[PDB]
Amino acid sequence: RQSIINPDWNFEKMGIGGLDKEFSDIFRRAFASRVFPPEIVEQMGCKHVKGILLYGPPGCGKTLLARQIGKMLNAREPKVVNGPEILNKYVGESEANIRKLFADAEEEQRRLGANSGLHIIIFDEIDAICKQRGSMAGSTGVHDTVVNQLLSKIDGVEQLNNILVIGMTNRPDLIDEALLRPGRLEVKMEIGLPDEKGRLQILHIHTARMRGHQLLSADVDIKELAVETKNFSGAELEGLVRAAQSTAMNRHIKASTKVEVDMEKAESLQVTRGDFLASLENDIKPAFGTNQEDYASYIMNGIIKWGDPVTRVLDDGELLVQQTKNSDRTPLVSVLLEGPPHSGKTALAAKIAEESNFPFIKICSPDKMIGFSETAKCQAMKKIFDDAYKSQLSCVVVDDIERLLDYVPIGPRFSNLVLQALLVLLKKAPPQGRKLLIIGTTSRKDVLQEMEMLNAFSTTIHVPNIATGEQLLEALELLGNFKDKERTTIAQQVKGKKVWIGIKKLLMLIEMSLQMDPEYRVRKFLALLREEGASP
Amino acid sequence: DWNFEKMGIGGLDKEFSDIFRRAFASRVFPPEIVEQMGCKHVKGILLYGPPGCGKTLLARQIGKMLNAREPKVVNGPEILNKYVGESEANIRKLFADAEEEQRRLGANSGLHIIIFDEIDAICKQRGSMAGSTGVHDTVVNQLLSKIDGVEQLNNILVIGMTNRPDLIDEALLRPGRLEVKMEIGLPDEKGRLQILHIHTARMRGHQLLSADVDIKELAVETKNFSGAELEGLVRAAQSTAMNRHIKASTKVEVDMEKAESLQVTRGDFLASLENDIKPAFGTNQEDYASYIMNGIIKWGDPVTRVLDDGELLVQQTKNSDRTPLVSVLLEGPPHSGKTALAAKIAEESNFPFIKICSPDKMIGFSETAKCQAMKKIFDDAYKSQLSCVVVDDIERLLDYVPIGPRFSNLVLQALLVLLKKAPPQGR
Ligand SMILES: Nc1ncnc2c1ncn2[C@@H]1O[C@H](COP(=O)(O)OP(=O)(O)OP(=O)(O)O)[C@@H](O)[C@H]1O
Ligand SMILES: Nc1ncnc2c1ncn2[C@@H]1O[C@H](COP(=O)(O)OP(=O)(O)OP(=O)(O)O)[C@@H](O)[C@H]1O
Ligand SMILES: Nc1ncnc2c1ncn2[C@@H]1O[C@H](COP(=O)(O)OP(=O)(O)O)[C@@H](O)[C@H]1O
Ligand SMILES: Nc1ncnc2c1ncn2[C@@H]1O[C@H](COP(=O)(O)OP(=O)(O)O)[C@@H](O)[C@H]1O
Repeated sequence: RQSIINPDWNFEKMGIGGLDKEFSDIFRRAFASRVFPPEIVEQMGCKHVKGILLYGPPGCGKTLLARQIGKMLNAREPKVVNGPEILNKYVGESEANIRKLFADAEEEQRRLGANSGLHIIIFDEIDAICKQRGSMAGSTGVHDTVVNQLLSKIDGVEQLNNILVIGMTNRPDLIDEALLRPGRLEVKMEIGLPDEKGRLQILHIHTARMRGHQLLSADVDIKELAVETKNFSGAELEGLVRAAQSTAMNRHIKASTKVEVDMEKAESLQVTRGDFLASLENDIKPAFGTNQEDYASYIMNGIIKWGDPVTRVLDDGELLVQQTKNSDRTPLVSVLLEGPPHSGKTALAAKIAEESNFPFIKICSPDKMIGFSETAKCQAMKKIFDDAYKSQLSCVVVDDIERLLDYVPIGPRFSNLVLQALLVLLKKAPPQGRKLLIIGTTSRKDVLQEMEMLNAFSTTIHVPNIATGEQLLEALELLGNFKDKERTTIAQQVKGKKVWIGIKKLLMLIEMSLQMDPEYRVRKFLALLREEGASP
Repeated sequence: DWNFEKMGIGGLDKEFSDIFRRAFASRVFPPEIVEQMGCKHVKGILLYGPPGCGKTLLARQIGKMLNAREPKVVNGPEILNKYVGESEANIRKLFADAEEEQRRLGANSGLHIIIFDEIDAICKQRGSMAGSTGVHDTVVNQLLSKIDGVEQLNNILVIGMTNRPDLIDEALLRPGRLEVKMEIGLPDEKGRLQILHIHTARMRGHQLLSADVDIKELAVETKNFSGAELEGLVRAAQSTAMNRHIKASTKVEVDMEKAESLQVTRGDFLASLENDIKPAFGTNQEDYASYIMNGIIKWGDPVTRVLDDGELLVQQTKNSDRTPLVSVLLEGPPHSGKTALAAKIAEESNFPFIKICSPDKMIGFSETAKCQAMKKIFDDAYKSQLSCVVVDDIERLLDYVPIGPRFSNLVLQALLVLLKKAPPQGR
């Protein structure tokens, strides 16, 4: 008759946010049978469920759940096994340990029967103990014995209906098949990364005890914090809050002359939104996706509009991203950029990518696998593409294809594994209701034409060079160098002919020119420009 | 009674300030504001950086600074046994006292410290290393569960140190377990002055040092010189000086008469610099002697032109932004002298760090070895404000016997991608 739930409980009291569906689901397939009047359940001819598995990315609050589910229940305090703590040197004692503590339920069932209080067991990181049978061909084989002991103990000739087991892990692909099946560990559950609304919920939950004592300036607002915080885990948000508190407090302390803390400014303690922002940009750094630093490294000297082609390219990219965002017949898209060397394809790609405002971005550049072998490169590609599938919309910019695969003209000689890997990957649609964009760059179109790759890409874009005196003058004006008189003579000796050069080249030459004396700089520069004389 | 000058670690002010701010702040501010707050205290610190910056000294002194029980030390993989289920027992024994103190007092417990020298030795990425016995993965799991398990702790602080900050498993470096991670790098001129001041304090106290020696010259003349190496130098020169007085070849003898007055002069320091100490991230005079054999003679105009062009490029790299990387190629017919000249240019660039990579020290190697050596040299070069690296006879480094032709591609790819890699922003 006694209720299995504590008379005083609340879903807001436990303090978990953003996992409402998950909490609702388990209860539905778990506690639904233990609260209803027993009579129908006895007429029901049913056995309560035994076993639940929680698997997902690290530090995602997986454990918090176990703690507050143990606390919620109106039953005995559960038993916990902090990983592989049930190993003994003597022969036959691991099995005795694992069998012990599994028999209080047996005793109470054989005593009362059908009226015993629920028992609860916890097996943190089950993966240490339970592993593939026939694997781990090391010595003493104790693990293969213990797994069989467990299997039998939880389900066998003997029946038990008052025990609930819970296990958390980080590698759900290593557990024994049998264990994870009906009757044994059942209703497999997966904890995923949060959305922005979940981030807001977590931030509000963690920022409730400070607003309740007039400790926070009205300047700070949470919507921004939820916006900038991208690819963040609850632990990361808590750490950010802690760092903000620490830096705010530090202002009142004095060091290098022993420890001093004023008790006057103390009473006027306040935290600043700007302080939060500074801490966010300085110390905390997520480990899932890309960060502003990557873009700041790729697009070094920014972007300048020396002509209409750049605007045209940007417009085309905007149209592509909009289509992929809103289109539904075509869950996949791909665009190939082309241009002669030293045109700046990398920077334009990076910029269009950044402008998408997508959740999951990533940049796979050749200079992150120096000296590797073909297999390592393939596995890296596999992992990078694998991560994207677990989101809703994303864009990956593969750069320098003609390097990922090597096309030394001699021969020719080009690895073959990488090529096929890519040619396949670029036609594998993701799981249902998800969207991806694959932006590639190159500098040798004809070779790609020969390799029958040019028909896999959906479309193409062309990036030209600077090929007009007016454009060169505009670029020089924008940069702000060799101006005034200098500019006066340069325009004099250039407009009466045509030019052909890439922006990078121009930058290095301008630099070199300035490094000479101020009595002959223009001469130097103009002289150099002639040396680089060519045309299509 | 503690002060920052007493410790004697000079030149790491910013790092110490940040560590104090991030790890000893909530324990100093009055516990009333902490009660009204929910600032759960941090429980992880990691240190990494090239050898010779004394990561250990830091730890030793910071441990001393505390006033709540001496620390517990683990020396490398000390906690290991052959009986099953024993290393984990040793691991668990570490936290018993803290657990008991927390249970008995709760919020009125003192601080417990744990130090893990060469953490990498035992802690490593899971799922990769061949744990034939399996102790490594088991220990990793045990630590991960104990540090942050269902039960919560608030009075422990772990400091780890390692020169290889990649083999550490990612699961341990999330904000929950280990938050503050710091790099310790080479020192600057001011740091060198600070260190030299410290190491040579008692000596000044007892008038054992001649005024003939100056400290500013010592600081300037020594560049990219690891601090430890500064201490080493001081000690070596001192030893030389004090030996001068002893006169004994076969039968040991001490000339007390000459020992009445003892002082150290510049000459000892100069000799020690020339002969005794040899920096690693510094520059060495041997290579220049081994490459420019018969010197340089001006037999015609072209040489001056070439030298002038070289220094122009040097200037550009030293005094420009927007172009942190510049590369120049020299070529000519064979047996012409297109090797030494590059070394002369490098010696004239006056950069703190210079290095020459040749096929001479790789003969008989295989491809992977050649790629690894190149990567290592450039990785080491990446750690300084300025640098100058020479590659001699790219041809042989790739192998190109004309028949076929026949050459290795892996090396070519490597060198190619390499030449277009930005230095760590700022150098
Ligand atoms: N409008 C612009 N478009 C492109 N790049 C620009 C522009 N304005 C300035 N830049 C600078 O020019 C350079 C663009 O070329 P980048 O350095 O990315 O090499 P790349 O030519 O793409 O490389 P690769 O040789 O691998 O093809 C970057 O420094 C970028 O900051
Ligand atoms: N003015 C000079 N220019 C060049 N070399 C000089 C000059 N004066 C003397 N030498 C000597 O000439 C030799 C240069 O030989 P070096 O190894 O450069 O020839 P190389 O054929 O370019 O080399 P490698 O076969 O490695 O390419 C050295 O002994 C150097 O000291
Ligand atoms: N929904 C959530 N509500 C509150 N805190 C959360 C939530 N999700 C994650 N966290 C934070 O994550 C941390 C718990 O991580 P945990 O799940 O124990 O890591 P692991 O799964 O590796 O054991 C806590 O500090 C907590 O503040
Ligand atoms: N800032 C410093 N000031 C003075 N001496 C220093 C400083 N940093 C390091 N040292 C010296 O360098 C050496 C470092 O030794 P150790 O700590 O064992 O090195 P590591 O931990 O890097 O192997 C010691 O002689 C130490 O006194």
